[PDB]
Amino acid sequence: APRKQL
Amino acid sequence: RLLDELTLEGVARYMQSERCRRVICLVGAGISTSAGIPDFRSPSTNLEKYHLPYPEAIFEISYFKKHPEPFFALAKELYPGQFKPTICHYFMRLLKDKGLLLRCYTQNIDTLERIAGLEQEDLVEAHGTFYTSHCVSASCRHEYPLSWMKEKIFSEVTPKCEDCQSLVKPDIVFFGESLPARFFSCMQSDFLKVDLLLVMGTSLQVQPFASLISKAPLSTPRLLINKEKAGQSDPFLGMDFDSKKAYRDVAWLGECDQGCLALAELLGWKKELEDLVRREHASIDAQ
Ligand SMILES: *C(=O)CCCCCCCCCCCCC
Ligand SMILES: [Zn+2]
Repeated sequence: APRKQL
Repeated sequence: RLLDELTLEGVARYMQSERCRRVICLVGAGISTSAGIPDFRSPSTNLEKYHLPYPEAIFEISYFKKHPEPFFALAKELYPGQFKPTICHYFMRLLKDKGLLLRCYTQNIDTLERIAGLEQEDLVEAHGTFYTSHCVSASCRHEYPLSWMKEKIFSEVTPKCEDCQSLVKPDIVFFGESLPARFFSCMQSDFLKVDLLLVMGTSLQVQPFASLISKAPLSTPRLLINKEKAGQSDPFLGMDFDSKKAYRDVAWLGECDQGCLALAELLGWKKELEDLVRREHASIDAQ
């Protein structure tokens, strides 16, 4: 999915 | 408007009306800083001793996949001396007991929601958890409890699977990993059903978690309890607290525990919350 990012 | 005034007093009156049945809580690091758990995502929260290309790599999947040892040595450094959930965690247990909690979506990996009495069904651990760990071999995936994982982190022994001798990884979501399917499946269902969004201890700077506030129905009130205002539209690139068009968003600025105390007091729950916290804190102190 829309990946974990700040 | 569902809120009669854009204040905590307005939110408490809404919570005790027939219109408010289902509460979603969205929580971040700000709820665990009074338990002594650091905000892992904050640059302002001891790494040169590793051969990292950039400080941020210690929490990236791409780096962890190459060299896991830095992560585990750091885990030993940061491992809490005690796991004591905060007033804000026990407030969420109260919501559950009062039949108001639809779901708690957490950005935290520290297990404090589970210690405070929230069940797996009540939780979406958006960034996973240290509660369990798994062997990384696709064919094995042996599960290990945190007591097992804590023992390996302290030993300074890279944790290995007893069945297949592959690495065992805490069930956290590293930066650059897909969130659990459960995050997306729960979001689709829960935001059809929500009457109130309580946003506690998060500056809403991590995607895609921060996108959850845009999934609330247009009518649903949103209360932020946080040290700083967050979640407003970015005038460069939302919550509307302060404009003449504001109709449902409320900011209570302060420590999460003090806001949850203030809300509990309006609700007539202060003594129940005080009694719950003192009992659980005494239990944990006496372990
Ligand atoms: C995405 O935000 C996940 C970030 C996880 C980083 C965790 C850092 C290591 C934790 C140390 C000990 C805490 C475990 C109880
Ligand atoms: Zn294994």
